[PDB]
Amino acid sequence: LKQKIVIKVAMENNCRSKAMALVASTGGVDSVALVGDLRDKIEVVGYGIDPIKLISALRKKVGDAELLQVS
Amino acid sequence: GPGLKQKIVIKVAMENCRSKAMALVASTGGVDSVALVGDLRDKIEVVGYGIDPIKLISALRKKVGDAELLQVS
Amino acid sequence: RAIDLSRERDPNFFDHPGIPVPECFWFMFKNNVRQDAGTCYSSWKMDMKVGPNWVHIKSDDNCNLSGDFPPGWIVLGKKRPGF
Repeated sequence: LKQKIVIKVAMENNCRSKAMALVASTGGVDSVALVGDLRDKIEVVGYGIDPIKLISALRKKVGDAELLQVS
Repeated sequence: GPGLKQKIVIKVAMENCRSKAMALVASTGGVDSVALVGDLRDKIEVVGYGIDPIKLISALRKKVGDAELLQVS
Repeated sequence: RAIDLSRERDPNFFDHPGIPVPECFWFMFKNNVRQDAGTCYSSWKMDMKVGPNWVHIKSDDNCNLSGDFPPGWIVLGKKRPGF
């Protein structure tokens, strides 16, 4: 069951690269992409990804983070 | 690819090492997106601006495992 | 063993959202045996490692690919479904 998760993150390229590396390091992730006109959203695609743990980790290490999409 | 962005594809020896390679590439300045692709899911495709592919190869080799540049477009 | 792109499974690809969607699928063979496959743009060009060599591959408007491939190797293209 292939998943797509879109997360909006507070990026206050420091926070962006840090956010991207964190997500990319997560188990089950096949792809990560920085999107939005403000380049403040990350699209993650993979299998077996836990979005709750991912949000918790972004909030702890990068900044506030919100789930926009899970499909 | 057409436009301002570069696409590069790198094969990495990955057996832990998968997440490490992805994280390293994703942390690189100028990166917009990174994906694991290919029939054997052993190639990382990176899109962005101001990325030096040869420096990326050297960094993957130092930190992760052998790495080979396979496409620039 | 012959090549038949109408029966090849699609590549494992990712349409990066920050760049236009590439119009073509490419397939690389050695002795008519599939080695890998991916996406590429039409009416464009790329440098690709094909066996031992770096090969400059040009694509036309119909996803036909041309290049100086090493002996035994070829890269062939076709249009993706919506293109």
